[PDB]
Amino acid sequence: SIAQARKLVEQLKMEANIDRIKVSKAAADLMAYCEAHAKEDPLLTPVPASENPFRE
Amino acid sequence: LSAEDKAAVERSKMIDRNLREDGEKAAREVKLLLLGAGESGKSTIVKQMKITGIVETHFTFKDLHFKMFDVGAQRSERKKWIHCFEGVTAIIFCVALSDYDLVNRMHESMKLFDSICNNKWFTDTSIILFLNKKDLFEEKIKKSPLTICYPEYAGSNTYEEAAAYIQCQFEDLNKRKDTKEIYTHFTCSTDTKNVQFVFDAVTDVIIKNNLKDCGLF
Amino acid sequence: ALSLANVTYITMEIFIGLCAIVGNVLVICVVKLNPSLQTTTFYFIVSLALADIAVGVLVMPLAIVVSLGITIHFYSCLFMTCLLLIFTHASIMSLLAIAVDRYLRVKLTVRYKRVTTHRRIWLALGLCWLVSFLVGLTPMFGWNMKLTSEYHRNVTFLSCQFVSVMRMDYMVYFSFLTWIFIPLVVMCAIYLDIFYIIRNKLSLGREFKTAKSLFLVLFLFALSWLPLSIINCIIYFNGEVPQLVLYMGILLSHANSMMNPIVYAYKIKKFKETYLLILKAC
Amino acid sequence: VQLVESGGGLVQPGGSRKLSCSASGFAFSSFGMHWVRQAPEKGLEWVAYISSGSGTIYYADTVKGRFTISRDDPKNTLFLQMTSLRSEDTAMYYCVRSIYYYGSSPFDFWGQGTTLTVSASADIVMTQATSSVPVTPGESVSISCRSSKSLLHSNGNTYLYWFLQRPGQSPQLLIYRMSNLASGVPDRFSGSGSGTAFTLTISRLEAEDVGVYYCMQHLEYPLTFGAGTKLEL
Amino acid sequence: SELDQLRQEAEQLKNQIRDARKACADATLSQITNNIDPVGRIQMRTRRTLRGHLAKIYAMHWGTDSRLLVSASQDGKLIIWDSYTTNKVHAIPLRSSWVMTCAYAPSGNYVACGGLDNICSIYNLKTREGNVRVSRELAGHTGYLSCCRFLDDNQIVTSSGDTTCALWDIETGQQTTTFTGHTGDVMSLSLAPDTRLFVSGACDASAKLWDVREGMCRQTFTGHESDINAICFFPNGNAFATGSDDATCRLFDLRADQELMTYSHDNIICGITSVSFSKSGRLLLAGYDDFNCNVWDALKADRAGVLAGHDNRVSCLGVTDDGMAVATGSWDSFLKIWN
Ligand SMILES: CNC(=O)[C@H]1O[C@@H](n2cnc3c(NCc4cccc(I)c4)nc(Cl)nc32)[C@H](O)[C@@H]1O
Repeated sequence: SIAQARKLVEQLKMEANIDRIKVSKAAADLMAYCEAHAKEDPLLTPVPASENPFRE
Repeated sequence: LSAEDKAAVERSKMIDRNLREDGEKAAREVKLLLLGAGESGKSTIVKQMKITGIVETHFTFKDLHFKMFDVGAQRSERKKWIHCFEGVTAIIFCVALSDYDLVNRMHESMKLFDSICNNKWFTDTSIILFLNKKDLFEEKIKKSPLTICYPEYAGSNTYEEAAAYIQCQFEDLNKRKDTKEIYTHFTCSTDTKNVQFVFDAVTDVIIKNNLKDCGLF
Repeated sequence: ALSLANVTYITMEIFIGLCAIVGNVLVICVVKLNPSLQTTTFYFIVSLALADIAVGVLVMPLAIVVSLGITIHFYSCLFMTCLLLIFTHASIMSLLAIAVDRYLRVKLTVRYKRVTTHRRIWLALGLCWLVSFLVGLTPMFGWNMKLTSEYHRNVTFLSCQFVSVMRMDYMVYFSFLTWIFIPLVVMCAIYLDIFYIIRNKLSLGREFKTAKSLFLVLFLFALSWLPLSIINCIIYFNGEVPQLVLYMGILLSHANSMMNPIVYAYKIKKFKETYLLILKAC
Repeated sequence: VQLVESGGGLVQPGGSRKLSCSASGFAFSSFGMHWVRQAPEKGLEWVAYISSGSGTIYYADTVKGRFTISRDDPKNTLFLQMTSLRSEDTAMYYCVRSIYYYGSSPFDFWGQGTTLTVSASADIVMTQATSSVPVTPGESVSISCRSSKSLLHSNGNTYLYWFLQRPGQSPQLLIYRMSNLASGVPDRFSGSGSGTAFTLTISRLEAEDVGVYYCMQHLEYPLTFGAGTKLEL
Repeated sequence: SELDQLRQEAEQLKNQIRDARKACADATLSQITNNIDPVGRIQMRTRRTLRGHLAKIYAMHWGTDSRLLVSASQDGKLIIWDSYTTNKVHAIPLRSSWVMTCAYAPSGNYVACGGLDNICSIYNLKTREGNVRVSRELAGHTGYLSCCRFLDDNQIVTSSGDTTCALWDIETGQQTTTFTGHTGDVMSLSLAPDTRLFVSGACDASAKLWDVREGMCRQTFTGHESDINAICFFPNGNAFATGSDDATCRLFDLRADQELMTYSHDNIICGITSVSFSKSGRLLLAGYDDFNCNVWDALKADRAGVLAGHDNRVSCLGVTDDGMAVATGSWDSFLKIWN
């Protein structure tokens, strides 16, 4: 009875009262992280053949 | 050039030779997938020939080493792991004929057979249909009509006729006739006849696979 | 009329050569770009494709030059004709290789994968190619026109004409009998035995399909070699053949290199699927 | 892991003898084996090496052709056949294992060795700056050595090795490639270098540090050990 | 009391959750990201190709050193590949060939593997004998193992075919914390960079955020429409992407608790087998059921590139910790490095 129903209501309640942040601030933080670490991504910015360890 | 990596090259070469040897050894053996509705029909077959989630069974017959895999203990969605057996030589589908009187199970067995034989992954792999419990089926025939689950059935209540009717109904589920072949066999507690039929089916499947690779079949 | 029949023969030669080149390049590219086609049978298919490539690349230009006529060293025209024979005999041996492989995979129910190892396949291919190079180079070491009479060994420069450098006695008695007819009869017996075994195995319809596939394979082989090999037999026994009839036989013999792909590789199901995929993509 | 050499004793000049060593406690077929001898007074010296697959057998210029190295993987035993050995070959022979892969620690285990006595250029020289240095407990000691050429390979790895032979025991690997310590060795040891000049520091020196510190380079197969740095307590 | 009250209670709770989500969602990610310069075309070439495996490669993982990687194939061999020299460091003969998941420890001392055999296997690499051997054999799961990741030398998480997840103590071989909130087969796991949180995707088209210490599910997502096959955390641990069989990829943020943007295309009709983020998080690489792997702009959701170098289904995808290169495995038994 409650082994699969009461637990579901309890989980929904716990997930309901969880604090939430505006999606705008989340996107802002995501883009800020993407921009700050731009040069730190050899897959995004071109890496020279000398630095590239997988070069010929 | 390198000083120490030159020995790592030899190590990698030895590892690659070992990998090739193991792959050749594995290719020498034949893989078989054990499926079917009900554990009794599969357990009897697993017992009639032999030297957790998944069980691997080995047995050698006439110089051929057979690898039979039982996946009945998974109890998980097949479409997420059925593709693992895309390369098996043949599929062993064990079904008991007596299911026609026990609670409807024949319909579930037919549904499973249709889902398996028409699966995209097993398009080329043949299936060996094991119709287990022929004696109990013969016994049940004289007691209750066969039309209990086959309303379209119309014939005499004899063992041979009902067996042939069930065999025809089962084989008709294949929608890839021009690609698949179903090896049907009736069996019970029996001598090596079962492993003999398995060997005969595997040999023909291997011959046909070689002919298809060569463009003949 | 003779000039027109000659230039038409040259045009048909170059056409068949370019067709064989395109076909075998397609075959080898499809076999290589897709590692799934690295099976034992595809090794024999690649050997046949390489033989056909060598044919279309060397025999056709060399044949055109030999038909033209040049006043070059006699031993140059026998080595050219020797290569002409080398490539055709190599193609024939590669076909016999596929035939014997088809026979083995039938007679050997399951031991084929075990006994047909990669090293063994490569050894068989090397032996076939070596025997082809040997039979083809036979005129080099004392089996050329020099044996006919005291006069021929006194002329170092003479026209280039197949009948002028090659011994018809050899060209028939050795080449045909030992490496076309004998391979042909053994291949026909092999295919008949394969058909009988298939009949005995499956009947436990498709009969027509198997007979049709194995028939075209054998039929096309005779169409290419039997006409020329009789032409060169009747010419040997004081016969007469028009210049178009002999050129027709040569063209039939050379068309084998361009007909082999569609006959052998295109009939393999996996090769067919990958070829369709490639030609639709490329 | 254990190596027990055998086949020692007295031998007449110009004779022959086959040194053997049984291996146990590890995958003998996976490890490469080296032979290192130590004269009664001289330092260590590389003799022969055989790969894990019995191939690429190399011998030093001083023993090339005279000695023979063979391994029997099915039997799990190593054999060193010496033919017409010279008087200068008198030395205690140590068996050493090696395994070569990214991050591996070759020369990590040395056998006990057996005493063998005969009855009466183009190699990287390891010029050791000192033969003996006095030390005391609690202080620090700096062992340095120089090589003929920069051991810094193109891949950035410095093929430098530092061994320590305690009095009455076989040498043990302390640091390999100048940047990694062997298993079971205290972390207080610190070895570094710039490719040509190397420095080995031992912080918090203990009584167990007394011994002879031998340096070795693995840039070229003709390995040549150093003179050895003997520390006094 | 009776089911009629519990069902309506759960329904009104879900309605309240949806209303709160809609009220907090003030704008879409597309309008705010429009001001970001697009990454443009990103061409990548196969620098290395590995051809040691002889069967379909199912799972692989990169080492912390960004040079070594473990590859799991159903041929029964775990191969440690030296990406720089392509040398095989170790070959581990598996007791069960039907494996579909493997993990490389952060320290490099151990490696895990599992699959249809519910019993896992922890292999110690740095053994004094030089031969790889099973250090621990976890056998508490009942369903096929689908994903596992190491939290430490003594802690490892593991998903299974059943609707449960577990955290195992390798020292004793016991489940420290068992998660059972999921309702479908958990196919993929992904540990957060902080090692505190990890998200799990299952066949129920939902994603649940579980804590490794607390064990209680914090947030639950249901934006997908089919089984979730792959999941990967954003490099900052604040968001994650989810790959599903319906060709849809949705990026979910922890703070927002809703899919910010969806990556999909008409021509792209097949599912997604693997997903991985770049070090900067701007590039979203996803391996599809077809023979191609596409690079998606994590913010603009545009096809920056396509790694169509394989001929079979791409099974695994993993970017190096340093972001220097990405390894893409395929069922054709080959493993290639791209950068
Ligand atoms: C097994 N390999 C072969 O059979 C190869 O032999 C070639 N071949 C055989 N016979 C001839 C021939 N007959 C002589 C002739 C008779 C009248 C007039 C002229 I001019 C020449 N003429 C030429 Cl141009 N080629 C021949 C042919 O290419 C084949 O590939």
